[PDB]
Amino acid sequence: RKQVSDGVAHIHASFNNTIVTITDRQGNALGWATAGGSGFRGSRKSTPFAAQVAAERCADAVKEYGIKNLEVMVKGPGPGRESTIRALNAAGFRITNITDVTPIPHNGCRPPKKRR
Amino acid sequence: FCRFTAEGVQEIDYKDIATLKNYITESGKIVPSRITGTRAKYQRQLARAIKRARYLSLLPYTDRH
Amino acid sequence: PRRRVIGQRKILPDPKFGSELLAKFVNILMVDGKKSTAESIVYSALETLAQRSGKSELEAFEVALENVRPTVEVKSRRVGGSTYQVPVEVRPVRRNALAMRWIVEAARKRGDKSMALRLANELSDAAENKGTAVKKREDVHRMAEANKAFAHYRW
Amino acid sequence: IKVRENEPFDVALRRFKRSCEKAGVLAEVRRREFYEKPTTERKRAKASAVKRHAKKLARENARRT
Amino acid sequence: MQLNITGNNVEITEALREFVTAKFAKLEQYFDRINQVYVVLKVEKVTHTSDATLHVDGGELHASAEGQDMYAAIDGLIDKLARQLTKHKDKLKQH
RNA sequence: GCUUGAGUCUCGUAGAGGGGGGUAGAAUUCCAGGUGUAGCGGUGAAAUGCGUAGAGAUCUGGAGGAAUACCGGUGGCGAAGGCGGCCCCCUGGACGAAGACUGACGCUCAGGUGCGAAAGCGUGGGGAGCAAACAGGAUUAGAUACCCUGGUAGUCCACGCCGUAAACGAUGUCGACUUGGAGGUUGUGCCCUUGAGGCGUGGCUUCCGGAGCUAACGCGUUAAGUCGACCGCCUGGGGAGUACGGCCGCAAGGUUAAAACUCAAAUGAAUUGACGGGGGCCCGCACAAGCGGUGGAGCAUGUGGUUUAAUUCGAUGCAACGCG
Repeated sequence: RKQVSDGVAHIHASFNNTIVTITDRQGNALGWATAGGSGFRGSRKSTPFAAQVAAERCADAVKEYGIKNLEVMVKGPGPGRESTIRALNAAGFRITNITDVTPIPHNGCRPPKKRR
Repeated sequence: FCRFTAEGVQEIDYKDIATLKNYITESGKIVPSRITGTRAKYQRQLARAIKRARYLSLLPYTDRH
Repeated sequence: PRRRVIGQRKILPDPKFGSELLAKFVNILMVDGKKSTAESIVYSALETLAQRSGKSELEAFEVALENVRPTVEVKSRRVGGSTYQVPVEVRPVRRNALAMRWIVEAARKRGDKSMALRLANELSDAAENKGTAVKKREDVHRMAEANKAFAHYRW
Repeated sequence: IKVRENEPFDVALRRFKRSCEKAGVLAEVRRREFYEKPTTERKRAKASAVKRHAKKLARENARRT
Repeated sequence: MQLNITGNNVEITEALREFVTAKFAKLEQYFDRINQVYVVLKVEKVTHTSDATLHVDGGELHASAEGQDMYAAIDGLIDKLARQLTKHKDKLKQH
């Protein structure tokens, strides 16, 4: 329960799927929703509209916590990543920060081969 | 543009971090000399001052610190 | 076509009522170019609409048409090595013409005895929204709203 | 990268900072070390960059219109 | 697949007819499903020439081959048609 | 003897030149814990795979390996191969300014000697990610491949071996000479450093072009121009850089290097076409948007085939088949 007020809304933004989860300031999660679980499967999982439906399905089931302000973390080069945040300020939230936290290696491990 | 380091005879050291924060971008990355207009000799020793200031925590590697 | 935004020509209106919208409607079910045989069926089908609905005749026709006209239409779009059904919003001059074509193709099946009463039964049932003409409109919207994932426009 | 702007919400002011160097980098770490094709592509790049310098300077003679 | 064998100055035998259909059974399954075939055999004082018109789900394709003794002409005709059938097949896959 | 070639020294300057040791941050993976719940992952679509034994996402902490984002530059250095975080230690060469010094000490080399990407090999470690082989899932007529999910040698370290690459600038080394332009990089001189100014002068380097050269493409002061010194190499295509022999190597193999036979060509550059599942632009009931047909029915008619004593002959993809 705990009725927390300010939270963090992480957005995983892979190419094939967009995952949006909502946590608090401390970092432990509250609820999540994906674009593959919103009824979109296959070619339509990589659509910015499917990231919007994943957002409003995650904007519900956190009414139990009562969030009115949250930060936004985006991670990945996805087709969503900005249509998700438009489905949150329209859902009645105060977006204090929007932050890019995508992982960039300062040249570390070897990626796979280019597919032909 | 021009190089103010070539306007004087000074040396770009890592301890003068007041003049280095206008040479990095808003996320800690080094700004290229094709934007700033620094000479290529002073740009090479500027990055050696950025990299030493990053080791001694006078400048951040990323913005997630 | 490639060239030639075509110079559009006009239609002469209906004699009995001052409308070209119903004159467009009589030209659709006019099979093999027989207009007197076409106009006799539609006049016998809308006087039957008045007694079976209570209203006046011509405005009972479009209230069966706003219940059957669509707002979006889905298309096949060729992109990449495949082709999916992207939805597009309909222009209004096609919107009514796509509606009254759906009425006639439902009127040639749904086989009752005469053609005048075959049209007269579902022009009522378009207003009560249980006929098979409205089930064409709702299953078009069922496919377009399922394909809301394809579009660079948000309206 | 980090926008904590006030007033009316419109990332609009976010994609200015973010579409700067946050997607070209992740799409090129996406796959393949290359180890020698960077070289090829790099060297093809500037042979076409001076193709834009040495032609558009020679294109200011006339335009036939 | 329906064969239609026809000869201009080459009256087709029974051994030649089964030699066509056994060869046209090859370029069958192994390359594409087809609707209807017209085969034309011709002799023009030197050239044993054999034509063929295939009808597929997309369009039509035709090939011709002149040969040595009317058996090598059809053997060169199938290799001309089989390459046009793989080009047409991958034109309709585009994965 | 001489100082102009070559070399020594005195001051500096730039540099991913090399070898050794330390260390930092980002990220991947794994492990542990918290929260949390039905999906994740993947693809053109899909499945294998993972997940209700709690994944994925998210947060904290830890372990370990490899690689050094931005700077990063037709930029720099090195004989070539090659060399990128940062710091120290040892160390090689190049270059410039002003002199001083020895006095042809030079150039090039068959053999020889050393160095020499990647893969591979031996012994001993290490092993995150990637990934031959291999395994499964797809695609397909088939798919032993491309794609997908996994995944072992290998990639890493030390010490040896191998001695090969489209090891390329497809251009041996050295020296001299012969119109220019735009730069990059790195020293330095003078004048008003009086201002990121102006004039010069070196080194390396990139591009474009003159004469001339070249079969043409192109090269063009860093020549493929004009010359000199020496070395390597070539002699029609296949056979064949193969066989045999020698040498070298643990092995893989390297190196040296034929002949029989066979062909009248092989080849280079450019030209005009044609073609491209190359690019741009445009048109046509070509598609789309619609209406009415065919293919299914009986019949009329033409053809193929079969039949017959003859079923006259010609027309055969589109452009023959209600055609002569």
